[PDB]
Amino acid sequence: SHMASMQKRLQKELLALQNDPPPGMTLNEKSVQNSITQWIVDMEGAPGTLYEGEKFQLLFKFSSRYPFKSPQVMFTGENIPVHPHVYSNGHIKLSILTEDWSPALSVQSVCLSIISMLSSCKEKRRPPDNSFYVRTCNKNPKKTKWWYH
Amino acid sequence: ASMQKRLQKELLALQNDPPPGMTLNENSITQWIVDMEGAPGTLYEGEKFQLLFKFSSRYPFKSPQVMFTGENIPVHPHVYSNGHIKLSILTEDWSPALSVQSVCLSIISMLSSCKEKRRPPDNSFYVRTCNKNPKKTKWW
Amino acid sequence: MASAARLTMMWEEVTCPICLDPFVEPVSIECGHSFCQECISQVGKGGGSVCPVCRQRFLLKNLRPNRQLANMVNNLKEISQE
Amino acid sequence: ARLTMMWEEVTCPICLDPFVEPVSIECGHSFCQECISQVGKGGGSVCPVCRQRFLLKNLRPNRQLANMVNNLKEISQEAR
Ligand SMILES: [Zn+2]
Ligand SMILES: [Zn+2]
Ligand SMILES: [Zn+2]
Ligand SMILES: [Zn+2]
Repeated sequence: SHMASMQKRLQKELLALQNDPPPGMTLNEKSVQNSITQWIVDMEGAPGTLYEGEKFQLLFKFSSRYPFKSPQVMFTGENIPVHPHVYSNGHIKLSILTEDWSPALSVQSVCLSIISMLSSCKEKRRPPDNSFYVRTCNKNPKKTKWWYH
Repeated sequence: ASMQKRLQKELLALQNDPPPGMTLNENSITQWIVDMEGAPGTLYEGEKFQLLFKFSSRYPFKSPQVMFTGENIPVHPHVYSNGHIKLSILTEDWSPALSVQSVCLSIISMLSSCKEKRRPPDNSFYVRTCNKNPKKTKWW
Repeated sequence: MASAARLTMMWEEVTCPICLDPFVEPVSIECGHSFCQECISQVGKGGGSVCPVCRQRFLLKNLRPNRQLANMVNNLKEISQE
Repeated sequence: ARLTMMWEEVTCPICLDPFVEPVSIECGHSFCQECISQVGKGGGSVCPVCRQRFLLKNLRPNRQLANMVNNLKEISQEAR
């Protein structure tokens, strides 16, 4: 039941992204695991910004309590933007993914915020804690996550 | 204005979509008359009656005065000789959320209520009560 | 017509029962029925009274704005200026 | 022509489906009873849209919204 209603919502959100994607974003459909828990969004940097011409990929991971808990969202692939709120390994520092999260937010709204964050940025710099944070992230054994619950 | 705005919306509703068995005759938005014909399956089929609606300045927060008029008055346990209608919705079950349309429907519901076409137990008494009164002459 | 009538269905559903106009500043009382702020307080002379629709007792201090209803009436005002 | 903007504004922002048993909270924002009670576990939390605080002690049914959603389901009931 929880997951039936969660699947219903997620299905409607995926239809909206395929039929009216935010500017510069596309969902990657060669990743078809019946789109019930993780999908990949191709995103291109915007003209006139520090990321003009760059092609990025966003990973969305939905837990069993979505939308009351926020999805996990990161950059992946091998082109990861250089940005003060994005780590080298692609993790993103954005509290709407944390304590400004509300269930009334959507994938669409998170996508717009990531886009707004890229083109708002005036300094192509990495986060000050980056080398620490990524060294600690390479020592944790989360390899097989059952993680959906 | 809000009251006249309401009354004109209600008046158009009556002229363009009257309740079943109803039609209105003779443009004076303080007082209007609705013709009513008896329905199939009730004891008043085929008879032609007329309803008078009187609206005061506090409408719709106070109830309109509603009565049967003409020389054809139905015989009904909740309807008097003089055309007065014994329906609590016209009195203290009145709410502004009630409408002319809803009052018309309640009367139709009442014509089809009764199993015996009878006069009210208070009928000769009650209309003798009202025949002495100073009357609402010019201003009220 | 092409469910142009469904347009009018939604108009009547956003009609205030007292003024019979689209809700203006719609508020809810305790029973959860909704009215124009100014119609329901025309009713409730004195601080409180009884719901026009269901007769539940209400107090004007317990008014609550119907943000969803206010939000939808203007989306329909926007749509019909075609 | 016709438009389905109609349906968007009778959609609960949590489940993204038409409101079922809609209730209002203190701020006056409306949600499905089941969705906002999921949000307000323990007797309270903050509004998903406005973040004003609320308690489910003061849930109030949105009767206008309940009646409208139901009526629109009827108009939209279609043979397949
Ligand atoms: Zn009103
Ligand atoms: Zn009520
Ligand atoms: Zn819901
Ligand atoms: Zn709110």
